[PDB]
Amino acid sequence: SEVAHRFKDLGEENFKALVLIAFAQYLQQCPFEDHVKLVNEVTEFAKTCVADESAENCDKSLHTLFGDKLCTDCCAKQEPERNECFLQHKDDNPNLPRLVRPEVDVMCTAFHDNEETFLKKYLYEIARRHPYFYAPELLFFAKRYKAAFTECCQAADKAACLLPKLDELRDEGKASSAKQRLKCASLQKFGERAFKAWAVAHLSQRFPKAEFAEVSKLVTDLTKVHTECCHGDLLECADDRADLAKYICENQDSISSKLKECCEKPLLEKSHCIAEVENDEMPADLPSLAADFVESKDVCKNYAEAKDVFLGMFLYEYARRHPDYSVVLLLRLAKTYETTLEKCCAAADPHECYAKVFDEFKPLVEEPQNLIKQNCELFEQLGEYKFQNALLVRYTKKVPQVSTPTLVEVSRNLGKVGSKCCKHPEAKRMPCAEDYLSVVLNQLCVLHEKTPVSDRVTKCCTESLVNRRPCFSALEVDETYVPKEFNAETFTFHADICTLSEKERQIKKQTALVELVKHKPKATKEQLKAVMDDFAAFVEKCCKADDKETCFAEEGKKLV
Ligand SMILES: N[C@@H](Cc1cc(I)c(Oc2cc(I)c(O)c(I)c2)c(I)c1)C(=O)O
Ligand SMILES: N[C@@H](Cc1cc(I)c(Oc2cc(I)c(O)c(I)c2)c(I)c1)C(=O)O
Ligand SMILES: N[C@@H](Cc1cc(I)c(Oc2cc(I)c(O)c(I)c2)c(I)c1)C(=O)O
Ligand SMILES: N[C@@H](Cc1cc(I)c(Oc2cc(I)c(O)c(I)c2)c(I)c1)C(=O)O
Repeated sequence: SEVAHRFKDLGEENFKALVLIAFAQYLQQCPFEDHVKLVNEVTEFAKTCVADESAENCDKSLHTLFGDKLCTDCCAKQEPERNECFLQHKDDNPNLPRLVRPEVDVMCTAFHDNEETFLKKYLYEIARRHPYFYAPELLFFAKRYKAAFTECCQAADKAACLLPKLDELRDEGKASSAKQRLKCASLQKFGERAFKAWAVAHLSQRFPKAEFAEVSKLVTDLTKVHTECCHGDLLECADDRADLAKYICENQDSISSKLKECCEKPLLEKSHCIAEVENDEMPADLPSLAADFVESKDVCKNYAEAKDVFLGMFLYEYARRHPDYSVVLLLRLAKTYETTLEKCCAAADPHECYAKVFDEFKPLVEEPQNLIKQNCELFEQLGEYKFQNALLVRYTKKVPQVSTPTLVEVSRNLGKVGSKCCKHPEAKRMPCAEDYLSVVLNQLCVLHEKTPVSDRVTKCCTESLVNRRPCFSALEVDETYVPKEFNAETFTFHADICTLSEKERQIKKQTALVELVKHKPKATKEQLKAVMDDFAAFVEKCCKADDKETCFAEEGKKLV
């Protein structure tokens, strides 16, 4: 019995949580209460199978079981065409209501009145809004979330206790989700082989001391865990993750020095820890790379004889000695190495042909460096806000067809690269920046894929996972784009507009800025400022009240 197998390994609590998430991620619109039930029904059924492994229907597969329940066009199908359906219907941008937070005390009263339905609510909302969220990590969040309510709903200043914590959690959660989406997207759109090279590059950087054989073992298990969470097999994913978590800590020595701290803590805490671990120190006298990959005579022999291993070795070797290189950069290098061998080994004298292969990397290594240098200079200069506006303008000219909410969204996060990476030494900027940009550009890709409107986005997004950043960067202003006419509907007054926070204000102002650029593509940084200002002055004036609605309306109609 598979149900019981999992129930036994994860325990009832985690099992009930994981199953809830599984349902919330498959049916994002359904009411909270409805899901809960299904869980209860399913959780009980497992218990019986735990009792009688031979009980009725305990021989079923988790997908069949869960699917059937969910069905009480997708349902009218059968396994596995039926499950592929639910996956295929996950909405990365559901039309769900805003999930704002009530009044501190209002929540607490609920956190107390009924504590289990409270957390189930948490796991429920997050899961439905992020159908790809990493189940395990979400449990970790669930705890940290409950903690806050247990240490803040009982103290002097609570809204000054809780809130600050609730902030940091939504941010970490958003980063987590964005991170897992890249992983699922990597797998689904480019295959596991693409994901494996990627993970190989990442672990070789975090574990330079580790042996290639060890890193491979980790990547294989790691590939299995993510395929599962990405494909809905949450229960098995949580199970398999814990095994790996346990494995890593046991062989901790032959892997990384930084795992020591991680291993002492509880399951969830130590898994999150490993997931966040910093690069171990890099071994000293390491044999030059050229020796085995350029100078050797067996280069072509090994390529033919075992390309997959040989190339994996190349990635592993290069990555481990270059923590100063973004993983996508290394992947390009690996790709270049292969192309060069693909041609060279057919050539007359292979040794001469692939002899200067390191030469061809130089260009590929400098490109990311200069760019990172440039925007960090620009950042020290403009600051987060003014920086995002620079990007916002830049990217709206590249892909005008893309809707405003998304352009503002993506540009904002592209702007956070600066505050999140430039406060680092050269040696640690590229991996920070370029690998962070991969996450943000993937948000664009997945959000744009639900209703494509720009071939330029689609081409860059689908052509290669590794060239995305170069692809977007290289993009010139879309000239075929026809200016969006003026539509006052965008700025229709709304009471809330005058009583906005600094964050909310900037988003309105940035929305305005995109709408402006979309309307006058050929504007100047200067003439854009002018317009933004007059408008800013207008809104500020009209907010200084009297009859607000009239000023905005009266004076607005005048501007329009
Ligand atoms: N920028 C990437 C780099 C990165 C990728 C992987 I693959 C990885 O290995 C794990 C192991 C476990 I256990 C997890 O639960 C997770 I998530 C990732 C680690 I460490 C770092 C990221 O941080 O995603
Ligand atoms: N004033 C600078 C020009 C400059 C403007 C921007 I806006 C910028 O920021 C990005 C960030 C990303 I991410 C891209 O993909 C791209 I293209 C540009 C950078 I770096 C440089 C000079 O003259 O030196
Ligand atoms: N219709 C929206 C409300 C809304 C009104 C205005 I007027 C507006 O325009 C600006 C322009 C600048 I420049 C600012 O600094 C600010 I604040 C607002 C925007 I964007 C949105 C709703 O229904 O929610
Ligand atoms: N009189 C013109 C219409 C027009 C109205 C406005 I108000 C305006 O100014 C802004 C400012 C911001 I900020 C925006 O995001 C946008 I869109 C337009 C511009 I330029 C032109 C005609 O019909 O010929």
